Amino acid sequence: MKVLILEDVIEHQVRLERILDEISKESNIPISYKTTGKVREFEEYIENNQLYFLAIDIHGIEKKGFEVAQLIRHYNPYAIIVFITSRSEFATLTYKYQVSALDFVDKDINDEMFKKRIEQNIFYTKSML
Amino acid sequence: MKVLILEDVIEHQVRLERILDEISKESNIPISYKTTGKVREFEEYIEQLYFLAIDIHGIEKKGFEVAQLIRHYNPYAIIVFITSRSEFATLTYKYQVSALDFVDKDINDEMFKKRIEQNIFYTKSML
Repeated sequence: MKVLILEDVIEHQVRLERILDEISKESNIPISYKTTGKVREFEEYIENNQLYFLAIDIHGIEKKGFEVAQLIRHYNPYAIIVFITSRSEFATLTYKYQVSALDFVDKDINDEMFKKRIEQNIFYTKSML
Repeated sequence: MKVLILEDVIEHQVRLERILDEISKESNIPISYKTTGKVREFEEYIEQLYFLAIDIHGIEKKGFEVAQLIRHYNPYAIIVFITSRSEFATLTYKYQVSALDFVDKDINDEMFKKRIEQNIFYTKSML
């Protein structure tokens, strides 16, 4: 498959990339990802699908991932959005921005369930193909 | 655009109902719909829209596993939850269901009516 990631924090964007390599190899299914913390570069991958891992509080701007999530939802209606953030209280807010948020996963949690809740977000996708 | 409603409660399945007609008229939009209180015949309608309740008939978390069914047969679809269960809002993510909204039903008819327009106008924009 192929994954698009929006994380401007390296520590937080390298934690994920390790999880994805574990899962792909543990599950024996390929995975390719692109990663950035540059919004306009991210949109270059939509300007000219399918699984999207988005952070929210980006570059001093909280609720930025929400904004880009709308943008993605515009270009691809049936795209998959997964929210990853340290901002707990945004679990409610995903509805406001009218995004079909498959998942909203907190990052301030133990490494073990962390890797698990991602497999779900991928078992979902393979099934959807 | 057709609408599918899943509410077991009469005084609540008509609150939303009349709103649909208003909007349908107020914004001049054709809105067709069929509503039921039982899950079993809801499946017939499948196997645009969904307004599933959750704590359906004495058993909570039911509307969740129904939307999960809709999602399998209809991945394309738009799903809206409407409950008094204001603590299930964080749950929707768990049931692998990409819902559009989650409406705490126990709100005033002013704000309540508003909230439904978003979903309808969303669909309107999505077609």
